[PDB]
Amino acid sequence: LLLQTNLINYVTSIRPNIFVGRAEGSTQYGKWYFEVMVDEVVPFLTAQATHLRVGWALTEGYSPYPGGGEGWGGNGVGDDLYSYGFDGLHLWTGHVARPVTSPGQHLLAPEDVVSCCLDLSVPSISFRINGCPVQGVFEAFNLDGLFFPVVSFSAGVKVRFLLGGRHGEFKFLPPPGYAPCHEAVLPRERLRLEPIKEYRREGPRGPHLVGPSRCLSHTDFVPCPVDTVQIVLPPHLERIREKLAENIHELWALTRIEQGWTYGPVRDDNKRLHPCLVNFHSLPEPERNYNLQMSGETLKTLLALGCHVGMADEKAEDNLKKTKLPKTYMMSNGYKPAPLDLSHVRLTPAQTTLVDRLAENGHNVWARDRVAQGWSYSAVQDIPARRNPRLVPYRLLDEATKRSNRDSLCQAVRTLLGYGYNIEPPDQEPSQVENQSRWDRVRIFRAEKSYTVQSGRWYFEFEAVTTGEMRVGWARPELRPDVELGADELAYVFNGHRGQRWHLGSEPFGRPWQSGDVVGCMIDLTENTIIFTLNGEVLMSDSGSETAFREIEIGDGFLPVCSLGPGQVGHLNLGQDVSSLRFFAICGLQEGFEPFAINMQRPVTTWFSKSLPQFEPVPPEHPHYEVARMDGTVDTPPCLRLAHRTWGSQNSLVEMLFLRLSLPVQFHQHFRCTDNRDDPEIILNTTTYYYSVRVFAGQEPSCVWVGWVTPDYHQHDMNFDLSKVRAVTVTMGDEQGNVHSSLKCSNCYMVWGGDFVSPGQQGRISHTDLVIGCLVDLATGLMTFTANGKESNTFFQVEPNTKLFPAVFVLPTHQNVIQFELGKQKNIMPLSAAMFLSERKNPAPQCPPRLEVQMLMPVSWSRMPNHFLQVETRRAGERLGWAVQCQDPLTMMALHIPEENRC
Amino acid sequence: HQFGDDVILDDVQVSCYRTLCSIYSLGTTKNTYVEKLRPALGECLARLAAAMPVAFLEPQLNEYNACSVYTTKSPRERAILGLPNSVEEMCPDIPVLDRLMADIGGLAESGARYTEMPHVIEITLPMLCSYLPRWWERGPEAPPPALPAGAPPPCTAVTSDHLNSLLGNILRIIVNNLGIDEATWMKRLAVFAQPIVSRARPELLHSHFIPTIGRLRKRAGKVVAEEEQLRLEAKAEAEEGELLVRDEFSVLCRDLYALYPLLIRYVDNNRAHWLTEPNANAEELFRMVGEIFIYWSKSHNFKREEQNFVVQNEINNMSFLTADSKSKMARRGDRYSVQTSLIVATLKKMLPIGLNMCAPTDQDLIMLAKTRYALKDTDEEVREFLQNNLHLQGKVEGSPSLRWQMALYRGLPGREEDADDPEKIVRRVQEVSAVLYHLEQTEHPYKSKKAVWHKLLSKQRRRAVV
Repeated sequence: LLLQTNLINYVTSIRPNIFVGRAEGSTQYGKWYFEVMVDEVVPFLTAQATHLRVGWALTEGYSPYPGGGEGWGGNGVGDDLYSYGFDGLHLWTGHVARPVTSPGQHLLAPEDVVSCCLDLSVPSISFRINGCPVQGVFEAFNLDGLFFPVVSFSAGVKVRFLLGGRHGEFKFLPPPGYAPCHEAVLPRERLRLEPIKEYRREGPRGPHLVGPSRCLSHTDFVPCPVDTVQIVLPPHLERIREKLAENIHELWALTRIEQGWTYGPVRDDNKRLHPCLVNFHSLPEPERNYNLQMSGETLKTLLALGCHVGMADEKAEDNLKKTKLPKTYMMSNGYKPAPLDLSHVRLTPAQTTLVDRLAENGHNVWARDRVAQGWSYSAVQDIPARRNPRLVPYRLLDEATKRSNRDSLCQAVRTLLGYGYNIEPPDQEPSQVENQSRWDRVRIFRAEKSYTVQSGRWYFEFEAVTTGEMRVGWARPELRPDVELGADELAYVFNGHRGQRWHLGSEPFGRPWQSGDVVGCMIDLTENTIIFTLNGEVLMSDSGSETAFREIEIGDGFLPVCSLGPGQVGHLNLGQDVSSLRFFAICGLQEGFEPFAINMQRPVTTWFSKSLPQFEPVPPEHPHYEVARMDGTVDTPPCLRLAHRTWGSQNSLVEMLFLRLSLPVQFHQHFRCTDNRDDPEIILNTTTYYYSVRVFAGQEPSCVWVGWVTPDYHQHDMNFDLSKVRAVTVTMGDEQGNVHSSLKCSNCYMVWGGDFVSPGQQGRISHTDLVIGCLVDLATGLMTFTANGKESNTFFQVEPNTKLFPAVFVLPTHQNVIQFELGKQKNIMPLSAAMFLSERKNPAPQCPPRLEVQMLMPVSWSRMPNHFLQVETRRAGERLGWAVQCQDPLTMMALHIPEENRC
Repeated sequence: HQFGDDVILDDVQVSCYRTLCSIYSLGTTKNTYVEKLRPALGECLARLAAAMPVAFLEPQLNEYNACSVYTTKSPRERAILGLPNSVEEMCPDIPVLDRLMADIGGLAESGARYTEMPHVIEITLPMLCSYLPRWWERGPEAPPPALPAGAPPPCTAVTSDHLNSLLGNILRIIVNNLGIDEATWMKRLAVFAQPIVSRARPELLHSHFIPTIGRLRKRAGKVVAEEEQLRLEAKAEAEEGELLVRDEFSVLCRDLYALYPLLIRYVDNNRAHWLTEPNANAEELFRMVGEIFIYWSKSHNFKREEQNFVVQNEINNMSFLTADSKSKMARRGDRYSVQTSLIVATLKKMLPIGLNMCAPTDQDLIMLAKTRYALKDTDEEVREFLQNNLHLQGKVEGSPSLRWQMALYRGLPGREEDADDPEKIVRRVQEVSAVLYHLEQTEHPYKSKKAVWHKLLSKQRRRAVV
């Protein structure tokens, strides 16, 4: 009942920029390997044992923030269902430690080498410590993201990453078929060690606020060329399709002359011998037809891409100059290849866009063909292993190769222009990819509400390290975390990306900023005005207005605020050190404004919008959702009914809704070994508890999921289905296989409402409400479901001491949506008996006021720690690898909520 | 929209070159239709020079000018179409930029009046005010992102020195004509010299701006001395002489609106330097522009003449303040507003220089001396009252606010403890005390509660009076 307190250590994660994944048709390899060597561990730097775990983590979901979190904080690898760790004695996943057997078991100690193997084919994760196998594997987990090596640690550790190649020589041979992780570094990036989803970093003049990080997806490695099924080319284009192959054969042979190639019966890059390097006609026709398939695709692409191409000119094709190779830059045979002379041809800027898309599609077609042949990307080329450094989609390719492919396609475009063919650039159709979710796009930083100012003249600066979408200004204390700054009446900000001021909408103001530009935000609560200055010069509207906002009511007050978009970095200076301000003296000092934190011993505490979904009570004034508490009648139990307030009306909000009850049911610590009246002896000794959900007629059962969630469910997916549920299997065995334990872990044990509807012709909106019942046996860990009184096939098994919250995930399709029915069955106790100790022997159903419906909020306010762990990352050498070091301890006093199992 | 490089390319180029060439060929002409059309013709080529893509005053570097006919077109062509085969011969009667600047250079320092330079003022100067800014950004001293494209040499020879020489020269031409009766062209060079003031050098402040504004200050002081001379001796003849000061206040308001737009854009480009590092002359010029304002705040004629000038001559009074925002690629009182009036716009843009002189310890004296001025005391009554109340200045220990204000003030490079002499403090509070006193009379006119909407008898008796 009472809130619990304790001192815990801060834990930080460090990863290489190595991301691997599995997808249908992806260009990535499937098996990867890396090692971590422990150099120095202090077992007890503080009163709490030193944290150190090694494993793999998933990009979409593993976001451990400093401070509080699941359990008792200090979340690292294995503290969620997106990470899988190993600390020397246990396998960590879902914040549960499962002991694992290895020869000479011990917590990770200096001079220990941990080898982590990832096999995406199964999928499976396996470990070896000091060369001996660890008798335990993670398997059958989700694959909807990219995996990266990760180490989680508290202060007092010193480890080194061993990634193979020049980034750390392996102490042990990787198992056959597994690739070193250094081969997975992308062409456009160098290898490095970085934090994971940081909102803050050190800078020259002070801390830098960081927005969300742009992250790749496992589908970004799947080449997606334009469709070319419509094989219908104009007959005049068909004849030149073979001719286009002959010319392009000459240019890329001509470039081989610049590289030093000569003729040869053998075609080798190193030997610089080439049978094709004589002439377009002299080159063998079967060798010519090698590229006819691709050459035909080039002409087919403009038709596919929407470009209009036709026989504009025929006499131009008949008469054209021919550029010939110089006799000095000579190949062995003595003939001069004659590609078309095309100096007279010019391309419009719109045309220069088409070649870029043409080179894009040409690379993708080649990439997807190689994947079907078994090729995979690798930083180090391995021809026998079918590994290619260019086996990556076009946007991920480096500029050096990207420009080269562009030039070759440009000549092909020039060749069509040389013959005089009309090339019509299609009207470009813009599209928005939305790589990240709606909420992990803007991160809002504001001062603590205790710093709210209701009088005086105040000033602070905001340096734009980047030039993208960031807003800075003043906000009211009740600012919502999930609303863009200035979209409502709770903030007065200035958007320097395109020069706008935001308050209840946007209107032009000022000019866009540049890198290093400092915005001076001034508020005058005596005159009720807000002034923005850029580099000491007062910004003005499309008029003589020297003030951005006027006639602002003081009310509860104002707070400095800033929002950062993806990839955006900004510096916030509240003026604690008056000499640190760069434009305060130029504009603001003489006008009577003061720095916001002029006389304060400690730096101003800041709160940021944490995009980790949490369950919160449904607000009593929520515009769209209403929850009403039904009392128990003679024929009905107490209920919690949900209704859509604005269904059918304009502006109605229809989106996936994640609901749960505010109190859990805890399974017993130890499990047992191996008319319509309740029998008093049976009902007083049973451990089975029941609750049902009534899906009202009109609400589609296909949009309803009923079941339980563990206290670590933070998945606010708008396209939710049972395939999105986190899952993982932890399997233990003896010295030689012989699986003796295989536990299945998850956070969402639900059944789909669409499994309980007969495939009728129509009438899916039935006359009868669907009443899905849920049964839990706290003494055996077995959970069963009923459709309409008929037992369902699905069932679940859970470990002891598991907390389950009754939850329903629904997409509303009616004014009446669902109804939690807190009733009972024959010889089965209701939920109130399990939730409350005082009602353990009370078979009468109850709905006490503490029990209430909660909804999943995507964004919440979180307090930024005053101090952060100092982590030093460096490349120790070619053989030593990359070193991670953290020595100075940091401790925070955690407040633990027991029933929610979070701190 | 920078269409000069892509619109006037091959045969439009000769077309406007003929247009440019004939309009300026009006130099050797003195006719009445010429006289009235000079404002129309001056604005015509001024917008032409901003658009022409060829350095038509610098024929020696056209071989480096790709956006000209002589590079885009072959010598084989350009002969079927009538051309003199040389870019230097296209318009032989326009003196080169080095010559043209030198022509005006001796003209301004010679003290000539507008009558002998109507072409130079109405037409020659406006093109130079537009020619020179165009070739700054494409010539030397430009910030070139030319790592790949640094091969082509610059095709023009315009530097900051050329821009600054002309600006002071235009400043010199106005002060030579500072006192004549009629000059409707001052507002036209006021709007033409704005683009070139953006690259004035800090040496310009002392040499030109201080002497010119100082003469205006002593001009206004002499006239307001005549005005208060009239009002102290009331007579029916005071009207015959009220028009005299009205005429004198009209010529001053004409001269103020001839120079202040140049100061305003000058000050905006030099406040940052003046405050980070204190400047002696900048503090002097505040005392100069400040005394002019207190005249306008005190004299009633100065108020009306400033307003009469704006409405009759259609002074925007808004572009003079929004120029920086639009140059940097960014209803109520659009016709005229005191908030956007130039005289108070000059001081509000120049207040930080004056307030920077006073230490925060004098904050008590500022409120102290303002009270005497609100009690209608002269500049000598405050000085003696400030002298006897030197112990009322603030104490750093008694105010947490002053602890950091002092430290920031002492950290300024030009600050010396010897500057706190008893005569120096009383001067610097007295001068500002006059300024902030009259300024708050304007931002808060406090004329309300005197004549509020009263509807004495109109709403029911408007029919009778009509």
